[PDB]
Amino acid sequence: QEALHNCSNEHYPVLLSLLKTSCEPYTRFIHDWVYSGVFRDAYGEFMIQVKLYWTHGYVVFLKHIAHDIYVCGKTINLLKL
Amino acid sequence: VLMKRSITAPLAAHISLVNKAAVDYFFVELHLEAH
Amino acid sequence: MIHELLLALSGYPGSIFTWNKRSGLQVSQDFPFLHPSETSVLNRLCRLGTDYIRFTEFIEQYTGHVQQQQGQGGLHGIYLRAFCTGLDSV
Amino acid sequence: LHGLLLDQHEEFFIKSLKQFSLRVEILPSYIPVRVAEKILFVGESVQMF
Repeated sequence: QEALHNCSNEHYPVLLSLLKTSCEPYTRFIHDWVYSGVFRDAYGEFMIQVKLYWTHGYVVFLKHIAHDIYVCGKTINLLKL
Repeated sequence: VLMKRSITAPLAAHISLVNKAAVDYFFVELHLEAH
Repeated sequence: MIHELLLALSGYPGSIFTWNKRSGLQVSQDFPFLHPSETSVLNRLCRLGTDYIRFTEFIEQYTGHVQQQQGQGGLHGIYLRAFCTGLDSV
Repeated sequence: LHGLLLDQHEEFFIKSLKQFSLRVEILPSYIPVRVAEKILFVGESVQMF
């Protein structure tokens, strides 16, 4: 929210250069579950975890892509079989 | 301004492809529509 | 008086320029060797350093001191911040 | 161009065709009303589609 609230000052390239690499591991984590379906977590920054299918839990970026990620992981976890 | 217009575009275009290919694998091989 | 004038005009009040908020910068002007001639030129010079202090204090006070903690547009907001950014370069 | 606004607790002489409006006091005197109408229409149209 420091990115959206001010973008018209000398701090904007500096804080953008901070956030741009501060979101690199989160995107690296997401690039596994969408392109191989492998889920990685040791930190608890996800609510997702790995009945007849229901052990997938839901107990950051905008919510407009998050639910699409949530279904595109389970699709590959079916395609693993 | 910060928004995704160069990052989410090769991902949201990929989600639809995964969904469509998985549905296609169901239809022509397991024949759910015959049941 | 020579290096001291620069020390005062830079925005750091000296030991001869008694800092006040009702007279600004002002010389003591009670030395036992005072010349009448030096008085007027010093009284003219003090005002610009007094103004420079308030300008720098204003710009520091209202630009770059918050991380988005109602709000006012003549104490905060982006237009006042743009005013201060132009002010320091002038 | 989009319809986004990033000013919090400030205004930009513009406050769907609702929650955004032109008012005479916030507009500069050397920016007339005729240009502000076109800016308002363009923003509302791009926001709508």
